[PDB]
Amino acid sequence: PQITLWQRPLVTIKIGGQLKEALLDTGADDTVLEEMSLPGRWKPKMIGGIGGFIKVRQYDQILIEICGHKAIGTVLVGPTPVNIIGRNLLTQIGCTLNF
Amino acid sequence: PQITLWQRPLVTIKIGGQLKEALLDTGADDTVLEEMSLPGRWKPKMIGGIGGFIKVRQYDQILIEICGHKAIGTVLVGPTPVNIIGRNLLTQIGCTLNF
Ligand SMILES: O=C(N[C@H]1c2ccccc2C[C@H]1O)[C@H](OCc1ccc(F)cc1F)[C@H](O)[C@@H](O)[C@@H](OCc1ccc(F)cc1F)C(=O)N[C@H]1c2ccccc2C[C@H]1O
Repeated sequence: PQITLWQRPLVTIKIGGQLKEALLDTGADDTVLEEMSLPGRWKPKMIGGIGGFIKVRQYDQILIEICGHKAIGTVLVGPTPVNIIGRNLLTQIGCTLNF
Repeated sequence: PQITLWQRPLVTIKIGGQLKEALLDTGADDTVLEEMSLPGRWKPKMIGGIGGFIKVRQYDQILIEICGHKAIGTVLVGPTPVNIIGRNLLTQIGCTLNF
């Protein structure tokens, strides 16, 4: 599909059997979701953006479905104000910016 | 042009007769640039990012060229980690997300 930017580009994603709303964020290097339980071991990581850094848990090889498109990649979990789908997964679904 | 996301979507912008590099960020509602001097009066604004909020200066009706496309809109100036072109200006240049 083609998504305009008049409003925030929010989409439904499926992860860990749960349906969640997330933002397609080209300004985010990685994907970070609000606190939730994921399987496997994780590594602590610090990510920074506007306002500073937050500590998140890094999970690798996580399967996520974005608008029906399956993608695998690293998913960070932490106190993010909104679920963010970053470039690491946007590339997997073939998302591009066009103008 | 069509921009993939394997790397950060950085583009050259021209503002105040100077060239700067900025990130095309669909996750940013507004456009915020690193500390610089702009003409006119400014109004205060608080923007919240992944790590919290920062205070910025809001300038209106500012001319800014993005990848050769001329836009005139609101530009925020403050302690942002990188120059960000947000949805307010992305819409002016007709930028869309596609996949
Ligand atoms: O922190 C970032 N990347 C980092 C990141 C993110 C996830 C995982 C990893 C990493 C590392 C970086 O790429 C990005 O910022 C640019 C940025 C880029 C590279 C870098 F180096 C530092 C840096 F700041 C960030 O994901 C933005 O795309 C966006 O996040 C989603 C979001 C939306 C609504 C909201 F209410 C709160 C939110 F957070 C955001 O902060 N939006 C806010 C904004 C920005 C400018 C002007 C106004 C407003 C209001 C609101 O939309």
